[PDB]
Amino acid sequence: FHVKSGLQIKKNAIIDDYKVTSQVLGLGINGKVLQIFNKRTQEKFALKMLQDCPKARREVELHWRASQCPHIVRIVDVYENLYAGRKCLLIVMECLDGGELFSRIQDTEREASEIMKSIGEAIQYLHSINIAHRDVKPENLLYTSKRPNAILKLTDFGFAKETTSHPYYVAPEVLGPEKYDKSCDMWSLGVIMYILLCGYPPFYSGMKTRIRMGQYEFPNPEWSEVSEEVKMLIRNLLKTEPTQRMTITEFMNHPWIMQSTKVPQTPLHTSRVLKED
Ligand SMILES: Nc1ncnc2c1ncn2[C@@H]1O[C@H](COP(=O)(O)OP(=O)(O)O)[C@@H](O)[C@H]1O
Repeated sequence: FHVKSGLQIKKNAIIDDYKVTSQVLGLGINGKVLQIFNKRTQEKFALKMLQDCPKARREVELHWRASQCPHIVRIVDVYENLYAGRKCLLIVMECLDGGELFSRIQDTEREASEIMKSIGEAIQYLHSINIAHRDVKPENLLYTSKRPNAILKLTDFGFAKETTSHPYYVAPEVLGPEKYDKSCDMWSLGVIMYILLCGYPPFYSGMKTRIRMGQYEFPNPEWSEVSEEVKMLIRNLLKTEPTQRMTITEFMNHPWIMQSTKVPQTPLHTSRVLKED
C-alpha cells in the first residue's frame, strides 16, 4: 500500500520554522524569490510568495502533486500567512543553484541527449498525471548544484493546468475529451533540443511568421556533423500542427533518448555560439 502524504497549508508564521533573508535567488512574475534557511536543520531553501486566491491554490497543488518526480523542483512545504493585511501563500522550494540550463552549458551530442532525456522525464510524469506545464522554457530549467553531477529540474507552474475533467479495447478518445493539450510542451522540447546542439534557437529574429510557417533550417557548418536521425527527431517535435507532433511517450522511446550511453561524444559548437550572441 504505497501512499504519500496529502498537502497541508500551514498557518503558523513561516518565520518560526524558517529564517528568511534579503538575498534574492532571482526575480519574476510574482516578484522576488528569496533565499531562506530552515532553523532546525539550517539548510537553504527558495521562498515564493503568491496572493492567496483560488487560482493560486490550484497551481500550488499541481506542483505539490508533481514534486514526487525527480526532475521537478520539490515543494518542501506551503504556508498561508497574513502578509500586509493581505492573505498570502508562501511556498518553500528545494533550492536549485547550478544555474539555468544554458548558462551552465556555456560556462558532446551524448550530453545534449542526456539533458534532453531528463527534461523529457519531467514532462512524461506531468502528462502521466494529466498536467501540462505550458511554460517549458530554458529559464525554468535550473541545476541543483554547480557540481559536475548536478541534476536538471523543471520549475514554475504559474501556467500549469489540469487537462482532465470532469475496457482494454476502448480508444483514448472515448475515455473523454481532455483539452489544453500538452503538445506545446513537446514543441518547447524541440526548441530546446535545437538550441542545445548548435547554440542558437531554430526560429530567429517577421519571426512570428517563420514560426507559423514552421520554417527553419539546420545551417552548416553547425549541423554538418549532426545525424539526420537527430534531425528527424527535431522535425517531429517542431511540427507546426499539434496533432501531428510527437508524443512525450514516443519521445522517451526514441533511441537517441532511450540510449544516451550509446550516443556519439561528437563535440558541439554550443558554448561558443551560445556565448556569441
Ligand atoms: N527553487 C529555486 N532555486 C533557485 N532559484 C530559483 C528557484 N525558484 C526560482 N528561482 C529563481 O527565481 C526566478 C523566478 O523563477 P520562476 O520559478 O520561474 O518564477 P516566476 O517565472 O513566476 O518568476 C528564476 O528565474 C530563478 O533564477
